[PDB]
This record gives sequence, structure tokens and C-alpha cells, in this order.
Amino acid sequence: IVTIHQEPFVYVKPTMSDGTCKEEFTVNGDPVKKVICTGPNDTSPGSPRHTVPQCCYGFCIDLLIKLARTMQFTYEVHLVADGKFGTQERVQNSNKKEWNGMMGELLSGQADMIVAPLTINNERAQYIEFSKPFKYQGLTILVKKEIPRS
Amino acid sequence: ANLAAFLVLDRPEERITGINDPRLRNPSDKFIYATVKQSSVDIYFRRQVE
Amino acid sequence: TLDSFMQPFQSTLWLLVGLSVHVVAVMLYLLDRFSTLSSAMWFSWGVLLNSGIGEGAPRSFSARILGMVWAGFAMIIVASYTANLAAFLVLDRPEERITGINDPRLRNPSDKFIYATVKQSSVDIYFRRQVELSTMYRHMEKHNYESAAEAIQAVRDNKLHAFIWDSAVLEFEASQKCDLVT
Amino acid sequence: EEAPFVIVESVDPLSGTCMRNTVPCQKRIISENKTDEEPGYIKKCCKGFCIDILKKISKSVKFTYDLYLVTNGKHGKKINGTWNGMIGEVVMKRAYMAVGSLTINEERSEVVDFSVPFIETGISVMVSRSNGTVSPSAFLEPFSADV
Amino acid sequence: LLWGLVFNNSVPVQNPKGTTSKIMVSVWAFFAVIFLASYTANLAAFMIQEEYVDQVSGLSDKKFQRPNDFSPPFRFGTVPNGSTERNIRNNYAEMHAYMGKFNQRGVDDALLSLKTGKLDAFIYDAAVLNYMAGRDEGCKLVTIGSGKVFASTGYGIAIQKDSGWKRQVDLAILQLFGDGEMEELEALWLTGICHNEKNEVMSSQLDIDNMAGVFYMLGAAMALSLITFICEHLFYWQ
Amino acid sequence: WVMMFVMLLIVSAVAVFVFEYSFTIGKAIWLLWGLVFNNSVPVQNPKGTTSKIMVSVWAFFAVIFLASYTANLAAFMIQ
Amino acid sequence: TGELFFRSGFGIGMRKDSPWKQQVSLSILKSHENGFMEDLDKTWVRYQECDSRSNAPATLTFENMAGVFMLVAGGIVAGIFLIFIEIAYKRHK
Amino acid sequence: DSRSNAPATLTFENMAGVFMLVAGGIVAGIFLIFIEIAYKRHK
Ligand SMILES: *[C@@H]1O[C@H](CO)[C@@H](O[C@@H]2O[C@H](CO)[C@@H](O)[C@H](O)[C@H]2NC(C)=O)[C@H](O)[C@H]1NC(C)=O
Ligand SMILES: CN[C@]1(c2ccccc2Cl)CCCCC1=O
Ligand SMILES: *[C@@H]1O[C@H](CO)[C@@H](O)[C@H](O)[C@H]1NC(C)=O
Ligand SMILES: N[C@@H](CCC(=O)O)C(=O)O
Repeated sequence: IVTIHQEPFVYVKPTMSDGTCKEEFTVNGDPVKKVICTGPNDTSPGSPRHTVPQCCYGFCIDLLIKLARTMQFTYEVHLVADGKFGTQERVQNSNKKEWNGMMGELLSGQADMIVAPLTINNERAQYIEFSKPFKYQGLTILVKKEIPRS
Repeated sequence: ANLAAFLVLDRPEERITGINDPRLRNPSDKFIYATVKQSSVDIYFRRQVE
Repeated sequence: TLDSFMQPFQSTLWLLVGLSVHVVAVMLYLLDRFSTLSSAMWFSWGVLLNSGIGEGAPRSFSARILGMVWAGFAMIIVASYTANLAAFLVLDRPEERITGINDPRLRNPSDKFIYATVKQSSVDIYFRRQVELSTMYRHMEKHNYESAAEAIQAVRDNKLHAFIWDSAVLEFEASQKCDLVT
Repeated sequence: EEAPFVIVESVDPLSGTCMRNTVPCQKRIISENKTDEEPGYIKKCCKGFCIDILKKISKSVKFTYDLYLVTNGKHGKKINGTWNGMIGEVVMKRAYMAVGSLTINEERSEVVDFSVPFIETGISVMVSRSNGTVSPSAFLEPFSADV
Repeated sequence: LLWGLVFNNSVPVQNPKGTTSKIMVSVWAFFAVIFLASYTANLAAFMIQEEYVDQVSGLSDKKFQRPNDFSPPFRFGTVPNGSTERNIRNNYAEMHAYMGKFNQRGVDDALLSLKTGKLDAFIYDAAVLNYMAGRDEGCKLVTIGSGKVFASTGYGIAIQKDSGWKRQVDLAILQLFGDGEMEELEALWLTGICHNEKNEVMSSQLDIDNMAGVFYMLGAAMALSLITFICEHLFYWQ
Repeated sequence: WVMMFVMLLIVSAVAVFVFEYSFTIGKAIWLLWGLVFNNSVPVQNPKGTTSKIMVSVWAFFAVIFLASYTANLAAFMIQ
Repeated sequence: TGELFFRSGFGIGMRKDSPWKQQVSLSILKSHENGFMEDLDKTWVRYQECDSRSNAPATLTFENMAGVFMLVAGGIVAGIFLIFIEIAYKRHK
Repeated sequence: DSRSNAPATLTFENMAGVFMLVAGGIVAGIFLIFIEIAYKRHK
């Protein structure tokens, strides 16, 4: 599996020294499942990137565990190389064009699923196949709130 | 009474209608907006000429 | 304008309020003898009315704690009454005014909304040529009138809901009789 | 016919047909039970949101179509091990497709193939608004507990 | 004297004879006047614009889970032979049998019965209910909350299994979203008059259910008063 | 306002001949007038039960009216 | 601010002609109707601590208290001096 | 020229519902004079 750091869906935290990260409980004392992630640190990939084990928890992979429960298949999640969702560009001024992002790993045999927020559009539907959406959303604008009147 | 008038009324200061707002359609140099590079938002804007 | 007394409160509240005033007056007499019926009756009933009549006061410490809080309940009733009357004189019932030619009522005509113009006019030319308003022309051509002066009379008698015509003529008509509006 | 998705109209009495921005569709009627009537139909035409969607799809990808209204049983319901309705029509050949209001669920999506949804729906509760407001402790609402 | 003077000048009292005592009460009275005026307004501002709350939460509530265990039994209905009934049957077996007597016939009949008063709640598809609530004679009907759907699904095109046209149909449908004709179609065919932005109904007459708090505080004051009186009398008995 | 003033005079005369069965005329007018305006002015209250009953309803009238007026005057600011 | 203009949904991306194509789609549809999906929304997405409403009419706070309570307090510290003046003037005339 | 808001200067319409009560006490107060003078002589 290949995922991406996204605040509401996939949390990323450093692991503890011993190799297993922290135990956590919710507001009602419900244990939170965690999966070991092998992603590169130093979020800016300009410097030589070295893979380091981490652990993730959030909305997407919790859904993944129950989904993997029924099909009886194991898994091992890692993080995308450069943190890009994926667009189709042109390289080296040639007649061949290739994808750049987490879509490249899926096509080039380095992955089998993308359990991550990845919207459906016409461009990506001609190469990969999408399942029925599990969450409907849209685009919007975020601005800073004004000052209250004294 | 005056006190009540001062409390009740306030100015929202035209807090952006949406994608058809005149502040966005023809942008000046006093308003800046941007998104994440290489995302599905880029595909939506680039594909249509309008 | 308002129902001077009936608008701000129910009829059932007043009897409860009036009875509640009589409840404490009985209690104030009880505390005096246990540790002046007319005088005690004047006090509690007087305080809520804000009028200054009577010289009797609770000398014992028993009613001092109860008397002070009773005065507080007097002001909260009047203060809420003033705010409520202000709220009723400012707000208004919601209503829908035709925003223009793109309003949903005109774009998708129902069986209870009727509008028409003057037959053989420039308005008929405008609607016929355009294609996007084809569904609107059919509804209009069945109820069109003969003259502008006759059509305005129909709106007054509630035989027609809307009338489309030049603004120069209609703007003059609204001022003369302001039971219509544009 | 259902909702503002498909609206069924009546034929113009003058020309025996109906106007533009509409697709002619023919709804079958059964009159006699003692002796059933063979190919006896009536002609109508219907319009709506799904009709416009179908028109645009047909303009984009080239194919021809001919609508015809359902016979019985509303949308569809598995009754004693046999479907009826729109799903019953499509599952038993001679329909090949189905448009209109038809939700997507696990049980119904095991005998047909669904496309990408073009609208979001669900289950909602609808009640009549009461001509009142809420203010249980409005007297204590202003000010602060410390002053 | 001070507690009477602050609360708008009610109870009689004997004023002090001294001059500096007369001076202090003057500024205290000025403070009391300022105080009171502000409170009144403030209350007018809070009351003028107050948002309303629907008296039901969702499908997990005491009104729905326990229908009879309430004041006048709660009545609601669903048109049968549909997806909503099938979904309700699987997950809520107990409350399915309670709506058997209230099965309606059509959407128009259900709306008429809701207007008359035969029903109190309706369960059906959200997309059609939004349109029907947004286009009505008057603004009597509401859609609950802000439109919190419970079983999020979508409308689709049914095609025969194992056919080649599915990919082309899906691509053609996905094309429309990118170029924006879906927005135009939804604006033309699905817009309504109302918008449900929590407008002021302009409430009236201040029913007893509001001042229950202030009468409760008055009763609590009375209770503490006679409690303190009994305690003080028994202490002074010795 | 003018009919309020004339009815104030009428009610003053009413209280006059009710008390007839040191409070005769001027003092009483002054008291009633003072009573409308938030009871600001010090007064000399009468000592008759019927007079008290008569004053109470006027009191009521005063309280209702003052409330109207503030509210009503607030509407101009808000519109 | 504003409404939504580009409407789509998040999906599980898989390669074409994959054996997991059929099973994954059925599992997601089952999760919606049985109520498991909305349970995740409450735990991870749905909890509001900031104030709602646009105008948000807020009650006055102590900031008003400082502007008014200090004034009456200032009279107290200034009224004690005037008492000395009065008693001094009492014996001075 | 009333536009649509049209703040209303309240007329005598409200005065009827309030002045009747206070005026009513006048004819209701003379009646209780008789019982008042009778009670003084009776007791
Ligand atoms: C829901 O489906 C049932 C199917 O059992 C319908 O019941 C039939 O309705 C038809 C038409 O009125 C009758 O001719 C049959 O005799 C009924 N069958 C039985 C077993 O009673 C029912 O009418 C449908 N309801 C709605 C609202 O569509
Ligand atoms: C300060 N006394 C007030 C009042 C007191 C008593 C009755 C009515 C009123 Cl309106 C309080 C509220 C507004 C100003 C005013 O006259
Ligand atoms: C149900 O099963 C089959 C049709 O699916 C039929 O043989 C049988 O009679 C049906 N039962 C009834 C009661 O119709
Ligand atoms: N739209 C529903 C039918 C109506 C309903 O169940 O509410 C379906 O596709 O089955």
C-alpha cells in the first residue's frame, strides 16, 4: 500500500526508541489501532532521503484494517517518495509522457492499492480503476476571520 | 436605545461570495490565492479556457 | 401596531403571575408571627408595580433575605417585557419577491402561477427569438391581454399574478397607486 | 416517472406530437382481462434532469435510444425469489438499461452493473417547522458569572 | 437601602442623615442606573436574533427508540416498497413494526397529511426531500438539521452485466463534471425558493416554558429561606 | 400627550372628591405627574385606602406606557 | 466561505484487471448501510469546540467592569479626604 | 414613498386597549366608595 501525509486522514508520528510507538486511548478509553509505516523523514526531499520506520493512525488505515479483515490478506504500508498526489507531465523534451507522484508507483509495479484521499476525475480514470466512493466532498475557499467589534 | 443600536448592528465587510466573486475572476495585485502544486485542483483550472 | 396588553404575554401567564404575587403575601405574614395583613399585602404587590405606597417593612431577619430576592423578580418581568416589545416591532414575516427573469417560479411554470403581456408587442418578439425561453413562451401566449391599461386592472382583481412591460410606464403606475410594486 | 428527475407530460392536442426540448416516450396500458390486448399503446413524452443527462450522453457517445415507461411494481423489489419493476426488466433482458431515481446498495448491485454516481443522496428526516423558538434560560444568558 | 436602590428603587427605606453618606449613595446610584440600562439592552439584542432548534436529533433518540414512552405517542410513516424500508428492516428490527399502521400511499398524500397533522415525521430520500422542501407554498416544512444524511449513496445508471458499453458510459458521465454542465443543470432543475439559513420566526408571548428557570430560582430561594428560618429559630430556642 | 394631560387633570379631580369623603389639589397633581416619570420626584403620599387603589391603576398605566416608549424609540435606531 | 463548485468523492485506487476489483467495491457498499462508516465520522471528524454562528452575539465581560467599577471605587478613596474637609470646616466656623 | 420597512408611529389604536382599563377604574372606584363608607359605619 502507498499513502500520503494528510492531517484529518493519515497522521504521522515518530516512533519510540525501543521500536514500538506509544499506546493511546480515546475519550472513552477505546484503543487506537496503529500500523508501522516506513516513510522517508526530512519532508523536503532535496537532501538525501533515508528511510526511517514510523507508525501511523487515522481515518483511512482504520478502514483498511476492517477491510483487510474480511478478505484475509496481509499488508505492509509505506509512504510516497516526494509527497505529490500525481499529475501527467513531459520529461526530457521527448515524445513520451509519464506520471509524476503516487500514481507512478501504482503503475510501475511498486504498489497495489492507494488507500488515501485521491479524487476521481476524467484524466486519472483512463489508466486506473476506481471503486465506489466512500466519502462525498467538494472544493471550497478558506479565509481569515475578521476582527470582532469591541 | 442608542446602546442597543450599537450592539445589534455590525458590518460583515463583504466576506467573499464564492467562485463567481469579482475579487477572484479578474485579480489585482492586492489579493493573493494559491493551491498545492500537482493536485487535482490544478487539472480543473488548466483544462478549461474560461 | 400591537395588542397593547395581549401581544407580549399569554392570557394564562397573567393569572399565574397574579396568583404568585398573592402566594408570597401569605408567607410574609407567616414569618412575622412565627418569630399587618393589609400592610404586608401592600408591600409585595407594591414592589412589582414600582409605585411607592406604604411604610411597612419586614423588621425581622426572616423576610429580609426573602424580601430582597422578591424585588429582583419584579425587575426581570418588566425588563423582559420591554425587550419583547422591541423584538415584535422590528422583525417581519418572511416573503418571496421575484428576483427577475431567472426566478424558479417563472422558469418552470406551475398550474397556479399566471403571467402575461400585451399581444403583438416588442416583448413577444424578444421571447420568440430566443430558444432557452421556449418553455416560457407557451405559458404566456395563452393568457395575453389586449392593452396595457386593461392589463393593470386585472392585477388589482387577483386574476393575474405578474405583468411584464416597460419600466418607464410601470414605474409611473406604482406611485399613483401604491398597492402594487415593481 | 418520479421526483423532478422525470416528469411525464401530455401530448399537444393540435399536431398529435409535442414540442422541442422533450423526448417522446410510449407508455403501455392494459385494458381487458378476459381477452388481453396485443401491442396496444398510448403515446406521451417526458422531460427532466435524467432526460437531459441521457441526451448529453447520447450526443457524446453515439447511440440511439427509445424510452418506454415501466409496466408495474415501481422501482424494484425482490418478491419471493423473483424481481419485478425496473430491475426486473433489466435483469430479464429486453431492457439493457435503466435511468431515473435508483439508489445503489449491496443487494441490488449483485445482478446489474452500476455507473459512477452523478448526485449525492441518502436518508433524511422531514418534519413541519413549529412557529416558536427556544429560550429556557434567556434571562441569565447576558452578563458573566463573575461580575 | 443599597439593595433596594440598585434594583430600580423599589422598597421604602430611611436614608442616612450624614452628608458623606448622602454623597456615596449618589455615585452608587449612578452606577446602578448605568448597570441596569445596559442589561436591558443586552437582553434585547440576545432576544432579537436567536437561532431556532429542531426538537429531534436523528435516528438514535428517545422519541424514535421508545415511541410509546412519551407524552402523546409519536407518529411517523414511510412509503413501502423501497430502499429506505429495506435498510430500516435490517438495522432497526424493533421500530419497524411500530410504523405498520402509518404506511402512506404517495409523496403528495404524505405531504398533505403532514400539513394537516396526521403525521409528525417523514423518512424518505434526501435528494427529493430537499427539492420538495425548497419549493413549497409557504415555508412550513423543514428538512431537519442542516441535511445530515445517514446512509450516503448515489443515483446511478443500471446496465446489463458483462457489457462493453460500461466503460464508455462511465467516461462520458465523468466528462460532464470536468466541463461544468452539471452545475448548470443542477441550478436550472434543482434550485428552490427557500434556503434555510436559520431566520428569526419572531417568537411571541413568552410561554411558561421559558421562565421556568426564574420561577425555579424563586422556589429555591423560598426553600432556603424557610430552611434558614427553622435552623435559626431552633438555634435560638436554646 | 394632550389627552393624557387632560385625563391626568380628570383623575386628579377624581382623587380630590374621593379624598373629600392636607391633600387637596396642587400636591396631588404634582404627585401624579411625578409618578409617570419613573417616580423620580419625592412626594407626599395620601393615607386613604380608596386613594391608594386609585393610584395603583394609574401606576399601572404609567408602567405600561414608559415601556412602550422606550421600545418604540429603539426602532428608529434599528431602522 | 462560499458553496462547492467541483463535486466528487474519494476512492480506493487500484490497477486495472486486478483480482481485487470485485470484492473491494462490495465491501465499501456494505459499510455504508450497516452504520460502521458514520461511526468513524464521529470519532475522527465530528467534534466542534469553536463557536458556531456568523454574527455570534456575545455577552459583555469584565472588560466593561473595569471601566465602571473603578469609577465608584475612585469615589471611595476620594470620599475619605472630603470627610476630613467637612469635619475641619465644622470646627473652623 | 413608504418603501417596504416603514417604521410605524403608533397611533391611538394602542390607546384604546390601555386607557379603557384606567378609565374603567373611575366608574369602578366610585362603587367601592359606598362599601367603604358603609364599612366605616358598620364597624
Ligand atoms: C407494495 O407492494 C405490495 C406487493 O405485495 C403491493 O401489494 C399489492 O398491491 C396491488 C395493487 O394494489 C394489489 O393488486 C395486490 O393484491 C397487492 N398484493 C397483496 C399480497 O396484497 C402494495 O400495493 C405495494 N404498495 C405500494 C404503496 O406500492
Ligand atoms: C432604567 N429604567 C428603565 C425602566 C424601568 C422601569 C420600567 C420601565 C423601564 Cl423602560 C430600564 C430600561 C430602559 C430605561 C428605563 O426607563
Ligand atoms: C415462491 O417461489 C416460486 C416463485 O419464485 C413459486 O414456485 C412459489 O409458488 C412462490 N410462492 C408463492 C406463495 O407465490
Ligand atoms: N430511490 C429509491 C426508492 C425510493 C426510496 O426507497 O426512498 C430506490 O432506488 O430504491
